[PDB]
Amino acid sequence: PQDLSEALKEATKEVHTQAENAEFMRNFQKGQVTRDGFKLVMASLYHIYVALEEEIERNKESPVFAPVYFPEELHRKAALEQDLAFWYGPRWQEVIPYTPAMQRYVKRLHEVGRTEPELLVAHAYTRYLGDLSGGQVLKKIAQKALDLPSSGEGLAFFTFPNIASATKFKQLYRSRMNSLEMTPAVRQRVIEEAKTAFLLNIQLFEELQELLTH
Amino acid sequence: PQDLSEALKEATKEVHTQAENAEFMRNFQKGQVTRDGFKLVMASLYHIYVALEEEIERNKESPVFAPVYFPEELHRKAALEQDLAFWYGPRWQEVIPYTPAMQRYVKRLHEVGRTEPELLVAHAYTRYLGDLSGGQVLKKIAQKALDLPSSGEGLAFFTFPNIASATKFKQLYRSRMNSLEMTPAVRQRVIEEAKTAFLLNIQLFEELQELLTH
Repeated sequence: PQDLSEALKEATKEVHTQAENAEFMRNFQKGQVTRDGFKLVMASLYHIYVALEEEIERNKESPVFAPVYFPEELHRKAALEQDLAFWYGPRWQEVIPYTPAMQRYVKRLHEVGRTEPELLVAHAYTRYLGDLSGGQVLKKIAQKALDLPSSGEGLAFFTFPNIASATKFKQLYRSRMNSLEMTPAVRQRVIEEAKTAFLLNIQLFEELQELLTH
Repeated sequence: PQDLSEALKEATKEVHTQAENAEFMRNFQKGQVTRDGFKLVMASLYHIYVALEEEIERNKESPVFAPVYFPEELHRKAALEQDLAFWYGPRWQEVIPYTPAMQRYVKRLHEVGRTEPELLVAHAYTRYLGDLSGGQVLKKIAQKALDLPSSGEGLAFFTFPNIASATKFKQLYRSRMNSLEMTPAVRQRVIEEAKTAFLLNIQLFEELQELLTH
């Protein structure tokens, strides 16, 4: 594939299925998800998005990332803050877990953002477009499996308010990715970094599943 | 009193009382409010907070507002975009109402922000401490009256996730308010703007009631 976006999709097809096959995620897909498991997933997201959005802000002007910079349409940090206040209560910042698997993911994000900005696009792609695509499917499953009350909160993360059409924004982002100018070498390190992104998610799923079976 | 915070709370005591008596807000207390009436309120808040917050960003560096600049703890724009996406849909931005009462409020905010930003503190105080202070009781009422689906969204506005204790934060804020430096003239106008702020709210409630009952 010549386009970076098409190259990413095909290069990450295997790990994507692997992330899909992970037990925690399999259980999820099969509506097998508990409150404790969901809390852990949300806590993970908060830490990952804080780190990712912190690095995007650091590189938003760089020509290696600027093209795919969409802060208003994609930022998730605030949505997660709102959500964790529901799941863990008002003192959530004090009690939310921060596991080694979460830290490994966060650590890589800062490294890329601070020493290999050119690769940041790989993580923003994996996270944003992934959470965007399978957003609804996972939300519907969760709300019907978590039997939530009606307090009007806890799932803001699954709704991107500043995006009218997912499909159409999905195409714009793909276009912007393809506009990125880079050496075939960098173009290859980015593809690699995308696979590393899934691997970091896969090991997170493995860890959370382990923490929940005691 | 000698303290700005004590002056504002005492100077706006009557306009506050009248604000709690405006028919619309009055019925909201009796747990009486429809989805349409609530949607109008949320729409109004989105507009007011967009204006207030963009003006707060303009003058955040100035000595007239910096002391009370608490972006993470208080921003509401994002929480309202999330809720409006739920109440109005993906195209909420293209269809929420923008009425005369909403506009007069927005107008004054930009006016103060552009010509007398030394008064913004009066608007930040009125809105933030006011919404934070009542946010919890209004939320339980909203829940009881609106019968929301169990989809975890639509009331994010009523929760300030980055504030563990409303009590402890209000203390620091009042403290930051009293550290504010200003001439007697300016201090008098700030006290006045706080009243103006309340009336802009009263004016909005009366307008909203007239749209719901004709």
